[PDB]
Amino acid sequence: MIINEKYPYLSYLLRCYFNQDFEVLFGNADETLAAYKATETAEERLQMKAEIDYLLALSLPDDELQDILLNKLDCSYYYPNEWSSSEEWLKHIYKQMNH
Amino acid sequence: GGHLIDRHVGKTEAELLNRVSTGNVKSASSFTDRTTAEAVTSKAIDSNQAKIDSYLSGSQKGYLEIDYQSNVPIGISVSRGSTNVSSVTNARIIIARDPSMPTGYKIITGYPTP
Ligand code: NA
Repeated sequence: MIINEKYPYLSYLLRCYFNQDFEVLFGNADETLAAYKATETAEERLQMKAEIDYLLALSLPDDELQDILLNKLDCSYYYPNEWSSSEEWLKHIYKQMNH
Repeated sequence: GGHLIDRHVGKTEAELLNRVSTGNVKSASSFTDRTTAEAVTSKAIDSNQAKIDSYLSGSQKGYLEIDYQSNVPIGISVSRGSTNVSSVTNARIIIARDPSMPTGYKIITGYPTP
């Protein structure tokens, strides 16, 4: 298998929205999250949130979770410059989805 | 606006390295030249035409990722924390549904991927 076969919802956020041009297309990381929320269906974001939960529940060592987000799922946004850990950034994405 | 793929054609090492230090991306990449960017874009669309066709007819997604794999360098990449320039053989194109275009989509951006 390949990781995006089993994590397609997070792969979609991290590759299509957090592409290398996210600052020009959408703006800052939270404006990017807002564009995703506005554009995509409720079903899409609930399935993305479910994938976040599959990751968070494992309590991985931060270096492993960071390799997953940055290298395997291939996020272009270097969130560690704003966030102390990969867990904290994922919890932030999750919360940004709410009302 | 502009065509964002052009942010990833023929860029200098200096330009890419600036994006990964002062900028906020983990890595930055660029196709070698326009002929290469065009060739890769066309091959990626043609090899994913089934996926594009399903996307246009059945999907409410805002965008679609289409990937290109090869064993021949099509550009360069740099990563945060290092000045090493890597040659890269794969690529990613992002399209969006756009009924006004003849194909039904527009190319949002694209670039090499390690
Ligand atoms: Na390759």
